Amino acid sequence: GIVRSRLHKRKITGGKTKIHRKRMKAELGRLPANTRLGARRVSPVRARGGNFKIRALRLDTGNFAWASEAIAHRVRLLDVVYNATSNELVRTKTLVKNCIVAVDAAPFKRWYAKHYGIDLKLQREWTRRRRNHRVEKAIADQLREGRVLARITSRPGQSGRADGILLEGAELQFYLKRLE
Amino acid sequence: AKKHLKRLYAPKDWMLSKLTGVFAPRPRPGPHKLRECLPLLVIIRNRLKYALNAREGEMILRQGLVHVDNHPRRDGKYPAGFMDVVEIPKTGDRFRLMYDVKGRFALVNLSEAEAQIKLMKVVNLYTATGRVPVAVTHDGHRIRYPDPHTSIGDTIVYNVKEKKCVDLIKNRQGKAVIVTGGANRGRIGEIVKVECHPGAFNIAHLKDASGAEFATRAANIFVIGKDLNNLQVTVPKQQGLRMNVIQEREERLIAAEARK
Amino acid sequence: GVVHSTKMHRTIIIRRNYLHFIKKYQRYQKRHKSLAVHCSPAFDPKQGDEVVIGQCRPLSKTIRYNVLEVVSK
Amino acid sequence: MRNYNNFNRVWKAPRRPFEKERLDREMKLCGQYGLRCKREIWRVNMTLSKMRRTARLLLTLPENHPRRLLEGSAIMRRCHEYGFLDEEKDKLDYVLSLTVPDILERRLQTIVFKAGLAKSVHHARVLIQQRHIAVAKQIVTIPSFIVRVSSERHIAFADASPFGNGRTRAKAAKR
RNA sequence: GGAAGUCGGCAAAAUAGAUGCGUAAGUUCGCAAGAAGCAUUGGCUCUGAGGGCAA
RNA sequence: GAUCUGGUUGAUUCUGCCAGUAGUCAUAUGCUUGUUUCAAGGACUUAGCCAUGCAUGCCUCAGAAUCACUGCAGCAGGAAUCUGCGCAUGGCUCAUUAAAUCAGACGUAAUCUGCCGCAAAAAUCUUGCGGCAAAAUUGGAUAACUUGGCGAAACGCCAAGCUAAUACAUGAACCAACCGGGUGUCUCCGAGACGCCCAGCGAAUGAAUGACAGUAAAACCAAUGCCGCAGUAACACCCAGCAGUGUUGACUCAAUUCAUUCGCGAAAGCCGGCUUCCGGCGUCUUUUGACGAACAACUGCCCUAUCAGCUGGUGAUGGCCGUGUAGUGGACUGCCAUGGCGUUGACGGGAGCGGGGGAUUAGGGUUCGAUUCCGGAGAGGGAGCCUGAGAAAUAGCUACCACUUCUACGGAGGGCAGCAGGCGCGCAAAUUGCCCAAUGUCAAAACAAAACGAUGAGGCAGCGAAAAGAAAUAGAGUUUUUCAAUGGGGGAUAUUUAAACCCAUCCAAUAUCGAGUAACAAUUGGAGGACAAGUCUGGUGCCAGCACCCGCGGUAAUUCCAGCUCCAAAAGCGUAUAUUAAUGCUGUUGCUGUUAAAGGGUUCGUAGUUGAACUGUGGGCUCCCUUGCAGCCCGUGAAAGAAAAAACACGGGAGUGGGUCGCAUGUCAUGCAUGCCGUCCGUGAUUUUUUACUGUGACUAAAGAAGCGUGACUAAAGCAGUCAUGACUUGAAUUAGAAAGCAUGGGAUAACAAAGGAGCUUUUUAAAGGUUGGAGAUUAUGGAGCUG
Ligand SMILES: [K+]
Ligand SMILES: [K+]
Ligand SMILES: [K+]
Ligand SMILES: [K+]
Ligand SMILES: [K+]
Ligand SMILES: [K+]
Ligand SMILES: [K+]
Ligand SMILES: [K+]
Ligand SMILES: [K+]
Ligand SMILES: [K+]
Ligand SMILES: [K+]
Ligand SMILES: [K+]
Ligand SMILES: [Mg+2]
Ligand SMILES: [Mg+2]
Ligand SMILES: [Mg+2]
Ligand SMILES: [Mg+2]
Ligand SMILES: [Mg+2]
Ligand SMILES: [Mg+2]
Ligand SMILES: [Mg+2]
Ligand SMILES: [Mg+2]
Ligand SMILES: [Mg+2]
Ligand SMILES: [Mg+2]
Ligand SMILES: [Mg+2]
Ligand SMILES: [Mg+2]
Ligand SMILES: [Mg+2]
Ligand SMILES: [Mg+2]
Ligand SMILES: [Mg+2]
Ligand SMILES: [Mg+2]
Ligand SMILES: [Mg+2]
Ligand SMILES: [Mg+2]
Ligand SMILES: [Mg+2]
Ligand SMILES: [Mg+2]
Ligand SMILES: [Mg+2]
Ligand SMILES: [Mg+2]
Ligand SMILES: [Mg+2]
Ligand SMILES: [Mg+2]
Ligand SMILES: [Mg+2]
Ligand SMILES: [Mg+2]
Ligand SMILES: [Mg+2]
Ligand SMILES: [Mg+2]
Ligand SMILES: [Mg+2]
Ligand SMILES: [Mg+2]
Ligand SMILES: [Mg+2]
Ligand SMILES: [Mg+2]
Ligand SMILES: [Mg+2]
Ligand SMILES: [Mg+2]
Ligand SMILES: [Mg+2]
Ligand SMILES: [Mg+2]
Ligand SMILES: [Mg+2]
Ligand SMILES: [Mg+2]
Ligand SMILES: [Mg+2]
Ligand SMILES: [Mg+2]
Ligand SMILES: [Mg+2]
Ligand SMILES: [Mg+2]
Ligand SMILES: [Mg+2]
Ligand SMILES: [Mg+2]
Ligand SMILES: [Mg+2]
Ligand SMILES: [Mg+2]
Ligand SMILES: [Mg+2]
Ligand SMILES: [Mg+2]
Ligand SMILES: [Mg+2]
Ligand SMILES: [Mg+2]
Ligand SMILES: [Mg+2]
Ligand SMILES: [Mg+2]
Ligand SMILES: [Mg+2]
Ligand SMILES: [Mg+2]
Ligand SMILES: [Mg+2]
Ligand code: NA
Repeated sequence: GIVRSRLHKRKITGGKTKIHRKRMKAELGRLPANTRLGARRVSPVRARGGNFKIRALRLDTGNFAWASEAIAHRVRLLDVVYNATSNELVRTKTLVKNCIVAVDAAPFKRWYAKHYGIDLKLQREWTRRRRNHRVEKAIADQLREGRVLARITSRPGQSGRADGILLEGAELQFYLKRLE
Repeated sequence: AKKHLKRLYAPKDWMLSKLTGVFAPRPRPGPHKLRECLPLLVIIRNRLKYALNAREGEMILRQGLVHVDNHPRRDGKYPAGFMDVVEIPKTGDRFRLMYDVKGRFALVNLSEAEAQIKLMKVVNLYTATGRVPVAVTHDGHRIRYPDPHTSIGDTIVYNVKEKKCVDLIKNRQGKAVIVTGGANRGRIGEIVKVECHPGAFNIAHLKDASGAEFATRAANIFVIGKDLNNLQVTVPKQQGLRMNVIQEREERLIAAEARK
Repeated sequence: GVVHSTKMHRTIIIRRNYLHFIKKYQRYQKRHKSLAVHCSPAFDPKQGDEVVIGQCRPLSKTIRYNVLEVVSK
Repeated sequence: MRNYNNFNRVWKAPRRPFEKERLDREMKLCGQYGLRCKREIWRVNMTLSKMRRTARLLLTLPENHPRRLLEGSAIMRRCHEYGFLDEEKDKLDYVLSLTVPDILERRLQTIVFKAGLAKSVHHARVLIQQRHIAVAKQIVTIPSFIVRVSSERHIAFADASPFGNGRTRAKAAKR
């Protein structure tokens, strides 16, 4: 079937290669997952050595981390907004590694109050935590709107899950300009 | 994948005649490498002559009459190797597998109370789960709490009866070593200097008792004692000294004439 | 080797020259080989310079080496 | 298939088939030593050429070369042990002077004839083939057996032959 | 069924726009050449590229 | 053994070919063959086609018997079936194939890995009784079997009824630890207690750690430690040292902490020995050695230019984010740039599986390698795939094409380039044999006992003038007859062998056949020359015929057809076709070019090959030279200092920080503890030289070649054996093997690169500016360097 060998390619001289063996199982490839937004649906794949890979066909939830706070929370995916490979992947809502998505922001606002005592013995710790700590305006504006931009960090076709990290710093400003 | 072993392809040190059969017994994976081992069926049949053929070799082994490192082995394809101790309690036999001065395997008879000690060479060091340091040796053992001063290339004195380390010998200039590979295998010498080449192989310069000088790769040496005078193990009858070929021929001829 | 071409993006072609000995005639030939090498932006080699390269994992169809040091002219 | 027993060749034909001088010189040896065919002479030619070829190589090397010492003493020892050279000859240059008759003298066929056990060299040939001669209490039936100097004095009649304590034409005459 | 009609394929039938690939003998080197031949084409909803004027 | 001879002329001296000669585990064919040892054997042509039979299975004390099975007295053996492992190895062949395969040498830090070795394991509220207790007394199906059968058959099938597990599923609280994170109510002046949620291996994402290695000495503030700044690993009690320290050349690796999120039985198993605990097995998960697999490529590898340009729509060379894979990667989707290779021969076409090695031999070389060992590939052709640790498997499955078998016509099958055998094809290649005794593989397995695993792998015989070794066909006498001797052959108490066969022993041990034409009868080519050997005698008459070449034969043939005699090799000897030497007729060593074959009509000129000299006599001691000893600031200058690796800094550097019984500290101490000048090691700042050649060293499967030792009766062989309840502390030594790759010593001859010669001071003082107890802030005084 699908193969990954170099026997069908041309040489650097441009000449043709004359093949003298049949295709081997140890060089196969498989069809892509093309994971899309939707209710969860996965299909296991039996790989070399007897191990299993999880091929995700549809996902709508994942683990997202707030790097500056060193915490993570499970939230729902809302939309796919940008993809550096092609616009057709945004149009079909395809989930691949390093694409930009918008996720639910409510659990992060809820954690912010419980850890800092701020709304967008324990009181004394709240005063301690506030010291030498501020919050970026660009992040804070998104939380009040209800949606926050994030970047997928897992490979849905290989592991079957869609985890990510919230965009901050100069990286956030880069993609905000591309969007508008 | 491979399950057979043609006799012409077997290691020459096994001393198997090309005219006897097509095949040789293929050793299994285990403590020693395939090219550096001596299978048990070869020891009990072609070396000690206790068995006339393979059928009798199976009767002895499958009864668990042969112990290696104080443990019965019932497989004729078990890969025994350098520094192992072999005991046959029913006949009172005790040997240690060593190399003689010509690079061949030699069985040195062992007294009691020294058949409980085996030397091991450290080949790797790593950390296990729970931050447990582990040392892996040349014979495939894994020690889960070695001496804190252990380093790759040192030698551990190990008690097979009680399963515990008893001493450590560090690889350093001025120690006694024995060569385990190459063209100098079986020679006993004195570390003069180790030359280090990052990325490439390190070179060890040695010097035997007579003062002859030689060298080899650092991975082929094996520390066996503090000094040439005081070793930690019994070596074969040549004491690892290589003699000139002309001199050896004359003495053997002279002794043969006197033998009659 | 010596730098032969610098027209690709972050990739150069180097050339190695050597003499091959023909036993029957007791004499030598001149031969050469070419290699494609990845060049990091930490270096700015030019045609004719001499470089030192090191082996790495396959980086493309033809690239197996990286530039480690440049000796100018 | 899968048989590893070795074998080789021991003789070579001369490259000028009809040379008048060579033919006469060889017919001398066949009559004088009672040989069966020219192949027996040509067998001796190959052994001599192997020895002379080895000696030439060693004499090229310097004297203190290790290989010259070991091989030089080995080949000289073999020549002395078989009587090809007398013990006076010690240097390696004397092996180059060996000739065909020097080796033919040490055959068992010509040894027994000169020892007095046979009336003629043709009488010696049949005696050996008929199991009458023993070398150190061992029956030998190969005429081309090359005897060693230390074994010369042990040649006598076999103990199972009529000629010395055997007999366990007369046997068929009395019945 | 396919020129068997007829002096004779007369008459009729047939090919067909545009775009991509591809194209022989011969030759006064200009051609032959639209040689021959293969493939695509609707509707709808989108995406990309190709500019001017002021600070 | 470093060799040549015949043929051009009336004679001669050359060039040059043709012919002669020797070898071939190189094939075929012809004529001959008494003994014995050792051996190749349908590759060449047709990777053509195949009747029949056999080639892969496995059970112990130790997974599951109610055979309606067998013995005897419940014990024992157990057909059949389920379950676990294997069938991806071995065997065969050489069609395809030119930076593909392969050789030597490297890499995987880019990955997967059953069987084998050494190891690890504290998650998970279950059961019985009616809240109390604890040796967990868990559940539902399916074969073999029975009943009814379908079908011409088919290594083809249907339904119902029964019953096992180490098949499948479920599931174990307390005994039972250490450590951490987040949080509610009470006691004290921030501390303590209590309550609550979470805290196992492996996996995913995010945040930290995964060390340091250089300039000194002070003040002020808040908070802490100890007595005001002297001791001083760290830590608000249980633990007063329960990790302040992973590895490498190098790591985003090993391992640990925090947050959030998803395969793991104590087989709920089987046997024994002791009188309850003791042993032997078997299995799930984690981890890393070993045996493997897969990928990558440093140098090398036939002929051809009457093959000069190749590649890049639709991947060609590279870049960015991805996808796929066990993993790296244009392997693949989207976008971007215009590259990559070539007369040092690309691209195309032709013949070939690659090595280890064989033949030939002064040396240099030429040639063969289908074939035993290693590597690759295939199973009529061509694709595709399931199971599995591992297959793109073919005595596995699916389809098409080409062939082909049975049929009751509805249908169902096949794959010898496995072992024997056929048919065809050809100049060309064996028995439809015996056995698991040896060597090995598989596996639930030692051998024995009611009680024998399979194996056309492999071994043994048959056939077998491919090739190789040893060796008969007589011997000694006397005047043409006398003696001994021995095998071929026939047998044997017997020996050998798995059983046979061959070899070896013997022809009385009381007792055992046999040569005189020794018919037990040697052949194949020749007799002008090359080339050993007849001027013999008949026949034929340019006929028949011989003749590798020159040449014979036309009535006296040294050559034809025959008889005698003789020559050469000999159990062998001719012929044909290839190939090596002969051949200095392919010439690097080492040819020829005025007239024999052969200098281009003359110049210019790019790759390429080749390329002038020079930086250098060391000196003195017991006029140059020989030898030997010992010293030189080893030209001149100038006395530790200039003169021709250096300078820093690391205690987590050195087997305590390398050499040159009781006195103190500590006692809440397992403090059971502690003391009586140049080199190591790792880091930072400065130093400016290769390649080639040559000498050593390291690393480099056997078989084959060279070689040491050894009376298998010798030899071709082989690695064994020799000497006296065992010794030899038995032996099985060494060497060479292209090129490329590794370390290091030498510097004469050379090569690469650079330059093109006007882009060419040092030191000494003085002045000016611009660690404080520890942790967190603030400031100032000075080093060092910056200028003037
Ligand atoms: K003439
Ligand atoms: K049983
Ligand atoms: K099964
Ligand atoms: K557990
Ligand atoms: K039935
Ligand atoms: K990539
Ligand atoms: K066959
Ligand atoms: K067997
Ligand atoms: K045979
Ligand atoms: K023969
Ligand atoms: K007789
Ligand atoms: K005549
Ligand atoms: Mg390495
Ligand atoms: Mg028509
Ligand atoms: Mg008509
Ligand atoms: Mg018309
Ligand atoms: Mg044209
Ligand atoms: Mg057209
Ligand atoms: Mg036309
Ligand atoms: Mg002429
Ligand atoms: Mg004339
Ligand atoms: Mg013949
Ligand atoms: Mg016989
Ligand atoms: Mg016979
Ligand atoms: Mg064959
Ligand atoms: Mg064939
Ligand atoms: Mg198979
Ligand atoms: Mg195979
Ligand atoms: Mg190799
Ligand atoms: Mg528990
Ligand atoms: Mg199970
Ligand atoms: Mg570290
Ligand atoms: Mg601690
Ligand atoms: Mg791990
Ligand atoms: Mg490859
Ligand atoms: Mg493209
Ligand atoms: Mg072929
Ligand atoms: Mg071959
Ligand atoms: Mg062929
Ligand atoms: Mg093979
Ligand atoms: Mg295959
Ligand atoms: Mg076929
Ligand atoms: Mg399996
Ligand atoms: Mg197949
Ligand atoms: Mg078959
Ligand atoms: Mg019917
Ligand atoms: Mg088929
Ligand atoms: Mg034949
Ligand atoms: Mg049994
Ligand atoms: Mg067979
Ligand atoms: Mg066979
Ligand atoms: Mg005869
Ligand atoms: Mg006989
Ligand atoms: Mg036999
Ligand atoms: Mg005649
Ligand atoms: Mg003559
Ligand atoms: Mg001829
Ligand atoms: Mg006449
Ligand atoms: Mg003639
Ligand atoms: Mg030739
Ligand atoms: Mg010559
Ligand atoms: Mg010539
Ligand atoms: Mg001429
Ligand atoms: Mg001229
Ligand atoms: Mg010069
Ligand atoms: Mg001076
Ligand atoms: Mg230091
Ligand atoms: Na692409």
